[PDB]
Amino acid sequence: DGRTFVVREKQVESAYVTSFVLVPADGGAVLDYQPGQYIGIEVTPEGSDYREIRQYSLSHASNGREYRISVKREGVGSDNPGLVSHYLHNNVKVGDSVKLYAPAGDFFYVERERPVVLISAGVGATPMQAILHTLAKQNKSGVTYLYACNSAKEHTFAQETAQLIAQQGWMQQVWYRDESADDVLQGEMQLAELILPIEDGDFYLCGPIGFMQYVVKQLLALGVDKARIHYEVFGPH
Amino acid sequence: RDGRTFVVREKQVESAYVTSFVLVPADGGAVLDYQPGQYIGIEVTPEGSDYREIRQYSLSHASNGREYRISVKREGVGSDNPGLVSHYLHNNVKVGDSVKLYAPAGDFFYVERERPVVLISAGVGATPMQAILHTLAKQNKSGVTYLYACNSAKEHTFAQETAQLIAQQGWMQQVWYRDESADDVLQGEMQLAELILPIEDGDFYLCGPIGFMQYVVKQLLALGVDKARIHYEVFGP
Ligand SMILES: Cc1cc2nc3c(=O)[nH]c(=O)nc-3n(C[C@H](O)[C@H](O)[C@H](O)COP(=O)(O)OP(=O)(O)OC[C@H]3O[C@@H](n4cnc5c(N)ncnc54)[C@H](O)[C@@H]3O)c2cc1C
Ligand SMILES: Cc1cc2nc3c(=O)[nH]c(=O)nc-3n(C[C@H](O)[C@H](O)[C@H](O)COP(=O)(O)OP(=O)(O)OC[C@H]3O[C@@H](n4cnc5c(N)ncnc54)[C@H](O)[C@@H]3O)c2cc1C
Ligand SMILES: [Cl-]
Ligand SMILES: [Cl-]
Ligand SMILES: [Cl-]
Ligand SMILES: [Cl-]
Ligand SMILES: [Cl-]
Repeated sequence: DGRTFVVREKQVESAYVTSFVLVPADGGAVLDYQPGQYIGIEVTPEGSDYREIRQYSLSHASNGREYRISVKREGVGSDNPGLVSHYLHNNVKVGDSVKLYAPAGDFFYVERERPVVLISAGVGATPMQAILHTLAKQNKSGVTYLYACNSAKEHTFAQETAQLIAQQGWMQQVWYRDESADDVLQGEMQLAELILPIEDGDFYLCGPIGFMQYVVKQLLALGVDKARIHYEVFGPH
Repeated sequence: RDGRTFVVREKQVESAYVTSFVLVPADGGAVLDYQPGQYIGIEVTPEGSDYREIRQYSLSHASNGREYRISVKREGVGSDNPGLVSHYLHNNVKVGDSVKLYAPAGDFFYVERERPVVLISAGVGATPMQAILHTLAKQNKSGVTYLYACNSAKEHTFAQETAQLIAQQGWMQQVWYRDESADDVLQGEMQLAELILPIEDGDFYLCGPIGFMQYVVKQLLALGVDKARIHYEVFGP
């Protein structure tokens, strides 16, 4: 069964986000993909009669050996705690297996030899992470990384991203909505007071719709043509 | 005073409530040696930011002079008083973040006596036992039995890592789940009477909450184990 993958690592990325490194158990194989794309993960949650399938963006660069995805605990401390995300967080240990369906998706980086801007918030960072590592392996110049999250504790991939930015000589800017920090802006992401490649860059977007629709209308306005704005949605939320 | 600044290199989920932290000195250079079974101290200042808090955490890997791993149970989940330091570490201390760490100490640790070795623990009691397993693996020790009790599959700390060691070293293990059955585990309380064990010659090392400790020590004595061959450390609650 080529779908059977085992969890080799389970890393906490932030307060609500945990990563899973997955490898074939039963003779499957790690297929190539473009950064931005997703795989389907199938598990059978506790109590539940049924198998359940959810999509998760690859969060690292394609290497043919292992996949990484990064899962937000959805609906935490709420009326309806997300079914698959909680099961993954609470029950799927290193050494446990899941069934996995091959990479696919309409959203992915395309090399156009132009500047690149990655913008995300919250768990929308996941496909941006795959793109960052890919660009890093390609020694792409002209990369800007713009990221928003509620606070330091929800700052997903903070260290990993910072090392990459410094190593490749890129630039980044982070906003914490709910508190202040050094080199961090406080509040919602504000894109007027900083240097962006508006005329020629490609702008890649991923986050809650509210966060995005805001910034999608914002770039249309700033002169960027819609053909240069690319975005992913984790469903209609 | 505080001891010394370390940085979280890795944050791995071990089970539903236990998360490991791999810590390296912010200095660089060697960290103090220790005996498997000993603990370090962690000190932080929780989001209720008045005072610092210090807690003992057991080393859960073999000593190697370069980094420390500890494994921390989220205490008091679902209670009126979720444990301050454990929740702070789980929720706020990310990879790349730093903590203050005190040097290894403690009177409970493995001593080579060329006897068969029994390791017995429950829940997070497994943490120092993990340092001991790794040390004995390194030393090619033969005649090791690992006995472990936890509530269920989702709380089965180090399940994969321990299975691998055992499969690599030719050792023996038995696992008990208090609240459910599973393939090749016993359901219920750890009962020793019917196990093949080196009662006359073995060293018995025990770690876990006091109630479990009292329960196991009474069984050991009734079976005929000399008190001088029972070594133990209590932490709970
Ligand atoms: C292309 C794609 C990529 C994705 N990538 C990622 C990723 O990288 N990381 C990641 O963590 N998640 C990602 N998701 C979201 C993921 O697929 C799941 O929908 C999510 O994990 C929730 O599933 P669940 O079973 O936990 O919650 P469910 O039990 O299915 O539903 C949770 C509850 O909240 C509402 N809800 C349902 N889905 C969502 C949602 N996605 N967001 C907010 N509220 C919701 C529902 O009405 C439901 O009542 C992606 C989704 C898509 C389509
Ligand atoms: C030698 C040794 C080794 C140890 N090794 C480990 C290890 O490897 N891993 C590990 O996870 N832990 C270990 N511990 C235990 C650990 O040091 C902590 O005691 C534990 O993490 C709890 O700390 P906390 O700050 O999270 O909880 P605390 O906040 O100290 O709470 C302690 C208990 O008191 C209750 N409580 C707190 N406040 C109140 C209040 N206002 N009213 C009523 N009740 C309250 C809490 O619910 C909790 O049950 C070890 C302890 C010792 C002595
Ligand atoms: Cl989010
Ligand atoms: Cl919110
Ligand atoms: Cl820090
Ligand atoms: Cl001695
Ligand atoms: Cl138990």
